[PDB]
This record gives sequence, structure tokens and C-alpha cells, in this order.
Amino acid sequence: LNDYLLYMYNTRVQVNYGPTGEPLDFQIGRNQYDCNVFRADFATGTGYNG
Amino acid sequence: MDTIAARALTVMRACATLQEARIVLEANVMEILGIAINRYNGLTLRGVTMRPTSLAQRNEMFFMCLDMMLSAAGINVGPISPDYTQHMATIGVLATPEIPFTTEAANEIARVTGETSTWGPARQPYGFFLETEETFQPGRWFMRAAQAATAVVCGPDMIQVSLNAGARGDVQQIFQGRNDPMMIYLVWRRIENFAMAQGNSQQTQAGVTVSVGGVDMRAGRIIAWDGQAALHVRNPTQQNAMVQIQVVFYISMDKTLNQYPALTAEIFNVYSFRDHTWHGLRTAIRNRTTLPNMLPPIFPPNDRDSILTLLLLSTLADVYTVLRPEFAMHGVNPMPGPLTAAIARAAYV
Amino acid sequence: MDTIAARALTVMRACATLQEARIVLEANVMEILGIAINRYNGLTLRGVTMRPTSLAQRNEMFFMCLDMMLSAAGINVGPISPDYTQHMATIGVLATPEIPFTTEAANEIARVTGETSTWGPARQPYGFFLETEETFQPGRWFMRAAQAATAVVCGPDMIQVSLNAGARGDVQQIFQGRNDPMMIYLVWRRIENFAMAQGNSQQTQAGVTVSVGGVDMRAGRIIAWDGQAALHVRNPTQQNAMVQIQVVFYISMDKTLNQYPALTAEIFNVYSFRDHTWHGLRTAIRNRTTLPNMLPPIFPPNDRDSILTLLLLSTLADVYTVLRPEFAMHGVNPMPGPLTAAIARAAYV
Amino acid sequence: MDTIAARALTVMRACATLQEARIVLEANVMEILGIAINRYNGLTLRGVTMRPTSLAQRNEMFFMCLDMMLSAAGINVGPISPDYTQHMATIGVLATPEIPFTTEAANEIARVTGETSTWGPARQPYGFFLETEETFQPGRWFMRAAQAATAVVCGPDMIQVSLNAGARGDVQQIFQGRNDPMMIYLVWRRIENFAMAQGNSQQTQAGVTVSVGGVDMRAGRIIAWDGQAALHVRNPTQQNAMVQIQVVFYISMDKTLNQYPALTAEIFNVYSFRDHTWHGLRTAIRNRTTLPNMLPPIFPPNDRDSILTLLLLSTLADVYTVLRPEFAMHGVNPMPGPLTAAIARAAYV
Repeated sequence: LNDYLLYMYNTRVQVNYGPTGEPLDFQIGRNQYDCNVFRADFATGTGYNG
Repeated sequence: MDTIAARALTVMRACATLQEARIVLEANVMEILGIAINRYNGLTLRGVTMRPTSLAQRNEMFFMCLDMMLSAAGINVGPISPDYTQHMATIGVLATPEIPFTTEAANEIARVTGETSTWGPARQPYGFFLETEETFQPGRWFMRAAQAATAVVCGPDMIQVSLNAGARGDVQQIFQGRNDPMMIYLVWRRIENFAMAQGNSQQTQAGVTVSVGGVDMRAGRIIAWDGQAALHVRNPTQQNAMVQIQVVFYISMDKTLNQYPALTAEIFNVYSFRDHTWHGLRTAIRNRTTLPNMLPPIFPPNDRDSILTLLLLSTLADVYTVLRPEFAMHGVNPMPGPLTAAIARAAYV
Repeated sequence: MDTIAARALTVMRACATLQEARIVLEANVMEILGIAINRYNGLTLRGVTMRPTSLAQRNEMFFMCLDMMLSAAGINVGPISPDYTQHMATIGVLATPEIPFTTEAANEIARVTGETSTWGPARQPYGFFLETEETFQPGRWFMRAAQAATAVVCGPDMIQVSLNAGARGDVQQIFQGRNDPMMIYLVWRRIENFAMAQGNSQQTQAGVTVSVGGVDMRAGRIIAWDGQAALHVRNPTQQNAMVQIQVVFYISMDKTLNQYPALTAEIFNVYSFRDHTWHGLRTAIRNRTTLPNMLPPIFPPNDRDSILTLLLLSTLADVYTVLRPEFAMHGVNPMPGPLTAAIARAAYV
Repeated sequence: MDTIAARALTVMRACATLQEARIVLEANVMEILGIAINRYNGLTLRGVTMRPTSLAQRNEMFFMCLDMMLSAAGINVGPISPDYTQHMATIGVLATPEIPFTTEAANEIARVTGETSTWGPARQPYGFFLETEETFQPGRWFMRAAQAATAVVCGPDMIQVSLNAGARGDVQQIFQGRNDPMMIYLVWRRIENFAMAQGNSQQTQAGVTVSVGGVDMRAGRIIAWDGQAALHVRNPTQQNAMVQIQVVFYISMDKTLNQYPALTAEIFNVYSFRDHTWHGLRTAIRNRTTLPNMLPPIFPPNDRDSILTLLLLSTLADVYTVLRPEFAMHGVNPMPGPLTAAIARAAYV
């Protein structure tokens, strides 16, 4: 996901990375928006389904 | 400098737009905050989000508004909170040209700097003879020894002349020496029934005339007086007369509450309570200014810095309302209840 | 909820932009109306046009603003016109997060909700002793039996204390019990010439002193009295003395007409006549509210709902002006003869 | 026509955004001034640049604002400057539909034209009995021959009735004939200690009653009186009684300073000095109008053209502030030394 949110075949958008090197820290979007949400917590399930 | 103040106001008013989480913003707003927050976080190193949701994200933003609000008014509050620390770099952000400002904000600042750097005639608030030490009973005969005409104050906007039968004389001196009027609007009446030195009722006969700078004026009509001309009162009547001259209102170059559009409400807004966290924050900020920290200044300020501050704080107050921030403040012990008219009353020292 | 009202406002304000038939609109408007109108007709099924030209198209748009206005307020007008019917669904349209609102309207509501939710200090409009049943003649002696010092009212904002030679005492209790002041601003003077119990003129010798909470105060100067401190008057003079104390103005928490910027101007705009159609409309609308249907409120309101309603109606009034809508209304019989001050006068009951 | 005015206003406020050289503009503005200027330089052949830097470029822009300001107000100042030639074709530019106007500008003009065309109830600034020729001593007994009850004025907002033991009678006629009131708010009190025809102190006993239209009213309470109902006073007491009735405030359809939001603050901004160049320019402009050229109108204007003019000038004033224009004016000689409250005082004739 990360690798590909980051693959821009069109004009690039503002990617404001996070302090952690962990994938999905950035906030791509002209309105920001965390990609940290689509991380992967098993106790929450914050990224994938339900 | 003015450009800086407008940007700060623009940003604050923009942060107020965030009433909900998923609401669609005006393309204009996103474009602005997108640049503002991007550059602020660069020189401050804080984490402000365009779409705050948590609380820390909400505080972070409010803190930013505070940092800017202060940088613009040129204030340094110092250590007033364990959570907050003022960054002086905030002024550098408000000067970055690439950060636009609204037409509304520009026209708002131009108005403050405008009237604040010059003077103008305005209806003064209180009575003319307000700063007087002595006052006489209204409608009572009083003739100063050796005079045929004796003008004397009897109210905050009232004077009464006591004329003898066939007496005449100038009165303009009782007014002069006070304030610095440009025009004093008058309206004289005949005291048809007054008390004598002893107590008996005495009538004033029709015929008593008053003339300004020469020309004779009617009774009960407003009279534009320049304060310099000859205010002459005559009494061709064969009895004792008494007339009252009223200063309905007067104009002077002293700044009033109408120097800036609805400045009154803007002030009231800042001086309002909201909650303890606000009360203290607003107070602590005013301790750096010439303005009374928790009670409306009896006298409307007149300097750029004063008014500018009131507006930035009035707006920051609104930003407070919408963001609902929660943080500690030195010396402030917040009562977590619903808040009543009583609790607010007590908060004002 | 506030967002809702803000949207409704934004729309009406946007509708007022329609002055002519072929003029181009501000980018901002064509973005708002385009969405709004579509979403409105989507749940209303009415024929609202972006550029109304006929009259039926104009009436339709006005009915729209009306619906949004009423909805944003929470008003169910009931059967008031045969040509107009209120669609409760308009609320759902205003709740649509997709319809944007202006920054101006955002802050506008934020202010109302902000202040209307809390209290604050403000200059009261009327005299301190306005609600008094008994008043005494100004400048006349009066000593209540067995007392050496006698304080008494003499006007809406005036009291006078009768002191005997060498007498002293507290006066504060004549002020307390009335209202709930936070700070009373005083300015005392000497009644140099007053009437005695019989009618003879008397003089107040210089030397009388008025002290607040202990510290001595000058005459003719404004004084910040907390209302609780001891108001002590002393007469070391060997004669009868009378001094008047004036309540120039006082501050309390009760809301005033300055709680919100130019609230008055709006209220006027709402209570204004225009024509019989508007008159009856505005009236019938307020019948559902706590506000007086055709004569300004004696006392300024204090609840969000009321304030809001007024702002909304005021805006809807401007919309009325620009759209020039013509339609029926129960109990309203229009007189086409060029409308004059006389005709308008009659309409107000 | 209103469209022409709103456009002019928009352009001025748009120019007011230019506080610096490099600053980025709100894309909204760039659209407005891009069009406006293109069509201006086309119909006037002047060289106005969107991004002024020199001074002549700044002046040129101001002259444009002035040209529009005048064209919009319908004014022809004539030859008032050797540098400025008012090109009348500006109206043609302000009529170009391709030129957009702000939502704010629309709602602004809609308000002016709105209330200016109709009437409405206002609080009225001065006292009820302000235009009276005669006045009596407050608290002094007076009984017109053959009567048992005598109403008599004693102040700008005060009257007092002298009742004999067991007397009764109507009082309303003392109020009638004056102005055109819709609702007069009263509040009567009992003059507990008054002066007799001779001077001795008399007491007013508890039992006196004041009834409006038949219903008995309490003392010290505000009363809504239409001005037509019977204001009947009764004295069932076996002594002479004197009561004071106060007109706290009344309402009439006469335009006040609250017709348009913060009208006062706008007025002040226009009557301000800034510098001689401004002063004279403003004066010369008002010489074409029915408005006083350098002193606040005693009575608030009431026609579209007036109010409209004021606003256009108020804005033109801020436009002045931001642009910093420097030009010659017939009959005006600039004094470059720093400008003080004194220098300004002198300029006002």
C-alpha cells in the first residue's frame, strides 16, 4: 500500500512524512490525511476491514 | 506590519470554520490553511492538522492561533502554562508573503490603523458638566453679589442663569476652560416657575431673549455653538427671570466607542467569561497591555496597539469557543461543572 | 446545528446577490447556489432556478430562503399563505455536509453561540434607580427623624445625602438590593445652594469628605466602587451640608444590545415595514417565537434561539428586498397606492 | 443601479487589499481587479497597474476608486485638482455586467436601499420634551388657576403633576402634538418631599394612583403607553400630592443612527482628518451633497443617496489610508511637519 500510495504516475502531491520510518507515516493529500490509519493494529484492525 | 496582522486574523477566522469533522470546506479555506500550517510547523516544529479530531490536535491548533494572535499584537506573556510555550518564530510566519489574507481582514486592519493614526469629531459619551465639583439646586434663585446676571451649574448637562429685571450679560465663560469642544449643541428654556432666595414662587415673563454671536435664537430649538461666539442673555422684562441652557450633546476629537464599527461588542466578547481556562488566559494576556485585565476600560483606548489587541483577542475568543481546547494554566483551578451565572460572577476577583 | 444555521444564512446571503438578469456572479456564489438549489429541489421537488427572471421563479426562490430560514430557527409557521407551504424537509437539505457555508457566516454563528452560552460585564442602558417608587425634590433638605445623616433618591441616577453639622455615616445600603452590579461608577459633588426645611437658601461649606472603603475621594471625579465597600460621608463643617452622588453608569451581567455587533441595526431592519406582505410575514413568523411580533423588545433577549432568529429574519428581510416577491397571505390586504409613512404607521396595530 | 454601486464598492475594497508589493492575492481578488482594470484602462485610457510600486501608479489607482466612488454616488465635484480630472465615463465601466461584485457588497447595498425606502420603529436618541420652550422647577408645586390637577414639564424627559387633596384628572394632552410617537415607555414615582408655593416642605401620602386607559398601574415600573389611551391620575389622599412621570424612551418612525449597522463608526471614519489632502478632498465632495462637509450631521440622514455616499466615502477613506496618495488640491496647502492633534483642530474651519 505504502510503496504505492508513494508511486505517483501523475503530478505529485504533498507527502508530509512522519518521524517513524514505519510505513504509512506520511500524510499525502492537499488536505493532509493520515495514512497512519491504514497501518495494521490487530487489537484495533484500523487498516483492514471492519 | 499591517500585512502581518491581517494574515494572523485570516488564519484565526479560518480555524473557526472547523465546526465539524467531515464537513466540506470552502476551496478558499483549504488553500489558505494548507500553506499556513505547512509553514508554521516548519518554523515551530509542532503537529497541527488541517482536520483535527482528537483534542491534542485541537489544542495544538489553538496554541498556534495564540502564538500568532500574540506575535501580531506584539505581546510576550511568558511562562503562564506548563502545556504551552510561546514561540517567537511565529512572527516570521506572519511575514511570509506566500501566505495570503482575506479582503475582509485587509479592510479591517486598514480601518484600525486608519482612524488610530489621526483624529475626528465624535459625539462625546458623558454630560458636559460631569467633571464639576459644585452643583446648585435646579430651579433656585441665586445671584452672586454685585452681578445682574448669574450663570450656575445645576446638572451634568445643565446650567441656569438668574437675571434681574432689565439685566443683560455674557455667559460663555462658565462653559469655557473644560474639555476641548469643536461644537456644543444647546437648547434653552424659560424656567416659568422658580423658587426665590426665600422660597416663594416667581414667574419668568415672556420676552427674555438669548442671542449667539449677535443673532437671536428661539427657545426650545437646538443651537449649534462654536464655543467661541458671544452667548448673550437679555431680560427686558420688569421682573426676575431664570432660564436653563442645556448641553444636549457636544463633539470633540476624543476617541469614543464608535471609532471602530461595533467595537463595543468586540470588547464585551473579550471581557466575557466562557470558562476559567479562558478567563485566566485572557487576563494573563492583558497584563502585558495597558488594558484592564478583567473589567471594561471606563475610557475607550486610542492607540493602534490597544484596539488591534482587542480584535485579535475577540477573534481568538471565538477560536476558543469552536475548538473547545483543554489545558492547564498557572494559578487557575478549573471547576469541571456546567457553570452558572454565579460561578462566573465570583471569577472576576 | 450551528453549521445548519450557518448554511441557511450563507444561502440567503448568496440569494441577495441576484440583483439583475444577465450579470455574472462571484465565483463563490455559483459554487454555493449550484449545489444548494439542486439538493433543495431534490427533496422539495420545487422549481428553483439559478437565474430567476419571471416572478414565479423569484417567489419560488424566496420560499426556499424562507423554508431554510424557518428551519434554521426551528419554526413551524403553520397555515399562513395559500401560495406558500412549508417543507419540513428543508432541514435535511441544510444538514447535508456537502452544502458549503462562508467563513463570515461561520464566525458569525460562533460569536452568537459563544456569548449567548456564557455571561459577561456590560454597561447598563438605564438609570440605576429607575425602578424606584419614591423620589425626593433635588436640592432640598430632608432629615429622617433620629438620624444625623440621611441618604435619599432624587432621580433615575441621582441621590443626595443630608448631613447635619459635624455628622457622619454610611450610605451604601441605599444602593444595595437593587439589580446585581459588579462595579458602580460614582461621581459626587457638593450642593452649594440648597433649600431648607422652610424654603430659605443654605450653603454647604467646603471641607465635607466622601471616602470609599476608607480611602478619601475627590469631588467631580469618577470612582470605581465595588458596591460592597463602605461608602462613608463625613461633615466636619459647622453647618448643614448636602452632597449629591451620581451613578454615571454601572456594569452587570445582564445582556445588552451590544452583546453582538450591530444587533440593534438588525432588529430595526426586521421590525421595519417595507410593505404589508412583509409586515404580516415577519409578524406571523415571530408569533411562534418569544419575541414581540411588531414592536422592538423592551429588554434585549439573551438566548441563542432568539438572537439567531433575529439575524436570520434580518437577512431574510434583505432577500425580500432584492427578490421583490409578490404573494398572498391570510389577513393581509395590500394597498397599491405608492406607500407612505402614514400608511405604514397604521399597519402597526 | 444598485448593481453599479455594489460594483464600485467591491472594487474599492478590492484595492484596499494592496498593502504591499510582492504579497500574493486571494485568487478571488485577481479575477476582480483583472477585469475591472482592463475595462477601466480601456474606457479611460489611464495606466492603472494591478501591482503598483512607484507612486503615480498608486495615485492612478486611487483616482480610479474616486472616479467610481463619485460615479456611484452620482456626484460631479468639478475642477478640484490640477492633477485629477474626473472622467465621467467611469459609470460605463461600473455598468459592465462582466464585472462581478462580492456577496458582502450585495447585502450591503441591499440593506441601504432596503431601509432607505421604508420606515420602522426606532428607540430615539434624545429626550421627549427636548423641544419645549418652557420648563418648571423639578419638585416645586404649581397650580394653574381654576384647576385641581396641573401637569407641568420639568426636564428634557420629565413632567410632574400637582394634585389637590381628593383631585383627579387626565394628563395625556401634555404629551400630544409633539413628534409622532407610536409607543411611549413611562415610569411614575411619588415625589415624597416637595416645595410648596411658599417654600415649606410637604409630603405626598401613599395611596395616589396612576391608571393607563382604565387599568391601574404600579409606581416604579415601565409602562407601554400608546399615547392615545387615558393617562388618568387620582389623589384619594387628604393632602396635596405631587408625582413625577418619566419618559424613559419612546419610539417613532424617524430614522436614527441605527438604521444601518454601525452607521456611526462609518460616519466617524469619514469625518476624520488623516491629512489636509484628505480633509479638503472629503469636504469638496460633500459640498456637492446635502450632508455637512466637515461636521457630523445633527440629525441622521434618511435618503439612499446620502447613506450610500457616506459609505462610498468611508471605504474610499480606507482606500486612501492603504494607498498613501500624494496630490495637489485647489485651495489646499500641505503642512509636512508630523501632524498633531492641534494641526488637525485648526483645519476644521
